[PDB]
Amino acid sequence: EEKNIVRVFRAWKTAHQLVHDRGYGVSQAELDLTLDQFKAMHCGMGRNLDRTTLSFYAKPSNDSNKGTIYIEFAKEPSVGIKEMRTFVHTLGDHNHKTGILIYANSMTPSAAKIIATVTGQFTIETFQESDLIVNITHHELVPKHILLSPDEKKELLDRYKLRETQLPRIQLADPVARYLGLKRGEVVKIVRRSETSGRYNSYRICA
Amino acid sequence: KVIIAQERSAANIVQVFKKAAPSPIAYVAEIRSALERGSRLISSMQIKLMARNTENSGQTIRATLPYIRSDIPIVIVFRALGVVPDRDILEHICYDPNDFQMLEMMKPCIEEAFVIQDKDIALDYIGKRGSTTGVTREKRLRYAHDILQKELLPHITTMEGFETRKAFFLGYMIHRMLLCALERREPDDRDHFGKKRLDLAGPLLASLFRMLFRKMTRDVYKYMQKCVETNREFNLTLAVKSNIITNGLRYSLATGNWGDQKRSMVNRVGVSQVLNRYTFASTLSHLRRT
Amino acid sequence: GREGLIDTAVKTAETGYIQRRLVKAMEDVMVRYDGTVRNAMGDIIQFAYGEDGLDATLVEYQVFDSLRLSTKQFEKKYRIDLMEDRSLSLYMENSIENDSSVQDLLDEEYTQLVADRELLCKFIFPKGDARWPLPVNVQRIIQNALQIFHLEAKKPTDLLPSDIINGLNELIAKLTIFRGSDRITRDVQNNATLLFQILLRSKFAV
Amino acid sequence: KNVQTQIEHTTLSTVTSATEIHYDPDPQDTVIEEDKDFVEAFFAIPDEEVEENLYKQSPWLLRLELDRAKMLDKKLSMSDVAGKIAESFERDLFTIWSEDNADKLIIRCRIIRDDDRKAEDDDNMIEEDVFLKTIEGHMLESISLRGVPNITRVYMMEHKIVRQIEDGTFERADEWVLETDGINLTEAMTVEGVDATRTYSNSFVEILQILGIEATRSALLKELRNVIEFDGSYVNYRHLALLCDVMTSRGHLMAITR
Amino acid sequence: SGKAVAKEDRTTTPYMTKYERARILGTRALQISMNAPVLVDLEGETDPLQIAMKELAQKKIPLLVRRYLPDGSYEDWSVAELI
Repeated sequence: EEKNIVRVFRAWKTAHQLVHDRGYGVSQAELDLTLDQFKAMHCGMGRNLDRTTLSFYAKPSNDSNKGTIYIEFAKEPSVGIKEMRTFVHTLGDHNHKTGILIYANSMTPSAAKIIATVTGQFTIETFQESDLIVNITHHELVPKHILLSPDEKKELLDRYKLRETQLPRIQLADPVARYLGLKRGEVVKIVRRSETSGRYNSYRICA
Repeated sequence: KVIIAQERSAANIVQVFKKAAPSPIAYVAEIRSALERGSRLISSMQIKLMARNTENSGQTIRATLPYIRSDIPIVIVFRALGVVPDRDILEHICYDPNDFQMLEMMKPCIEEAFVIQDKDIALDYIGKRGSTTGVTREKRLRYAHDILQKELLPHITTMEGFETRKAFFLGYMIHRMLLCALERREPDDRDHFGKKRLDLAGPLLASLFRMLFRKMTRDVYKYMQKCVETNREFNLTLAVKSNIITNGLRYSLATGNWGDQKRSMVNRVGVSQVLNRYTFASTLSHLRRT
Repeated sequence: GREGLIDTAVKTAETGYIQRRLVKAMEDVMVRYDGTVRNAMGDIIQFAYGEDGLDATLVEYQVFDSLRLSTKQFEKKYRIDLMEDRSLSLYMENSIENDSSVQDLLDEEYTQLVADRELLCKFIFPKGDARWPLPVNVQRIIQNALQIFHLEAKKPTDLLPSDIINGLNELIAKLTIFRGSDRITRDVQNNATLLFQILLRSKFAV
Repeated sequence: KNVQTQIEHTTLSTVTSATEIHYDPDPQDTVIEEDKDFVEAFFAIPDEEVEENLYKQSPWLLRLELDRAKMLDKKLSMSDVAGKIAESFERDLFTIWSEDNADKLIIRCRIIRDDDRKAEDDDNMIEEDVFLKTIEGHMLESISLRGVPNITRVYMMEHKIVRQIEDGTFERADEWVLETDGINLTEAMTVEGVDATRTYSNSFVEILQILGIEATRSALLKELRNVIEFDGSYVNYRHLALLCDVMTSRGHLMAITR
Repeated sequence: SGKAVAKEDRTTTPYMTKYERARILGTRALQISMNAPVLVDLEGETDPLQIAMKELAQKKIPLLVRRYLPDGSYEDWSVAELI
């Protein structure tokens, strides 16, 4: 019965896990949280009544580059201008590089454009629920991609004397793009569990 | 040259033949029968059923009635023969008891005739040949009657006072259909053969001859008009073109065409192959091809 | 009979249709002098020559002895020590040393550090299979080779454990296919032959 | 089997015979046609609200014969079957089932409203019906149970999977596996089994939308091997490799049509 | 847009390719076939190609190979250089 409650516990194996991966800092405590250890930190009347303040922040270790990300659920279904533009000031108050907002189900067009517009350098990404609540990263068929600093980016275009176009592209709408949060132009090195003979390295950009 | 058989349809079926499922329809009843009297054989039938769009409506059946024009629910045609009153119409299709299941499917069928509703309108909803004509009723009615005596199930009888005979067949046709959607039997098998017929050098040289004589009566008919005007005298072997079928068979049998060198372009390839006298054995196996 | 008699009438045409499809989309590709396969427009599709880097046509499926082996017997094939062992000295002939001073004792556990980082990975990459197609049949260059020179157990090795290990390191680093250095460009090469490599430390380990 | 029957369409597949429409005036009308009736009377006797803020309204009784042909193969009670209907139709319907002690296992579903506001866009005069048949379409198509919308019947076959041991050797862990019969996934790993790290499909279309793009390449390679290998077939990993990279080298799945 | 590459910092493979051998021998063939200055003691042949092959073996044949890179740059190799 209380199925829709337990079903979100997995949104923290799809979230705090979503970090490094990237490069931010999360506690190895928040990664080994069992079924009940989750209900522990969160005090809900029942039983049921959960919600509350589901959504925290985190810091990175890459020192510079800036800045920081903010994980924030809802938990209000269907969203939603009455929860979007109103939950950005918060994002501008503690100052963050960017953050996440999840939902279920569907999101209105209106509350999708009137945002990423004055955002400037920052960014709104991206996911939702009843979708990516299980880390696909952990899949026989999914090789681990790792990001490339802009310095390393210039490497390829020399060693292989190429153009930022002549490389293997990746659609934005790719759960692994969204996952690492690729923006149009960055370049991602992936180490394929190929044969091959060997451990062959492929590279890709965004589009 | 050796004429060679052919295997098209059969006629006079009595043939389920369904399909699916692009899909548009669902359950057909092709008939394409037609005299048969000694040449002619142009005409068809077919009737639909539909059973999609869970929103529209309740699985309703229709008809086509060549060669024009669209879809025409069934009750509309019974009401166009001599059986307008309900109940009696179902008697031709099913037989209670009954067995409402097979009948029920009628509900949606009848609803299509909830406006007929007698004999006037019936014949009315038939104005669509065509190439733009009519004006309007009276004329339309006349065309409807003509159709019922040549198009609507052209075999049986083409007389005048025989519309009560074609009233059951339709019931018989659609009797078959119901047996399949309800899943009471199985769609006839087009594999036959057992049901298809081989058109030897006979029925073949029929449809041609006819397709060359009807021009006779046309080429000469025009001559009379020119004679009666300015001319006259009467007639005589003055016309009757000699080179009409004499030359008009040479290059129609010689090649795979059926009316050359006229416009008749895509007219099914012969059927006319040269003999093939390599080995005696062969010669024979040729006079037996289709 | 008349079924496989029309099913043979198809493969006669269709088979041809599907053929042209591929061609009409792959003519584009070819291997550029850089050691990479690229599109008409230059858009690159592979960074090797086929991930391997080698010509399909010169290759022989081969076998990794060092894989489907019990750790218990693994040690009984490669590992060596002075712990109540020293059985090789019976072969060191002619010339033992004996044992000289350190160094040797140390080379022996360093070889296995890497022959061992290879036993664990794979697996961690390959399911369970062992037979895979590599370039240059090694299992054969050694026989025939024990035909050319022969010498049976009766003749012990005029070699030296400090040679066979140098032997490789000098002749794996001669197997280059991506040139050159050009630092970091030596990486694509170090592991564009990494598989072929674990063979040469498994059939030529001390 | 917990899972075998935990990821199937389900819906109204146990009824298939079926839906009957009986007109019953007073909220205490029946007949039959069998036995039942008694159960209905017992439900009314408990007058725990019969009257309710409304009263006696629902002259459109509809019955449902649940086949015990699918009641055994799929762990389903009768209070569940009709326990989730009113979780998508408010209170427009009132279900009354019986215990498993019955011989037909039937469940009613009435409709009450009036004096309701009524309306709007679209009048209804002659005669309380259509609006009904329409409702059925949704009822029979919704939808309780671990029914992964779209996922039809499933199967289970022993797949000789090879594993490793702490020893060194490898072993053939003959584990069971389910063989889907159509889309889709996504809501398919959300299951308790399941297994997310290893679930697979035959529609690359989808694998690109729900895994990686790199993932989907491996999918091709695998799905082409399975086309030309069984049996005894000229395989080269190289050329297979190349076809794949060409397909998934520009993002989207570039097809190779004539 | 060429660029030319340093005869000192050459990248490509020191060995002569399956295809090149085939093109060189093809090229000198035509040359000699066209009465040309043959660069090795004539063994006593007749075949403008079987002769060119006598040359190749002794790496005493002119012609060089410009290997265009994707960049647009190139490299020049001498038959005596190659392998």
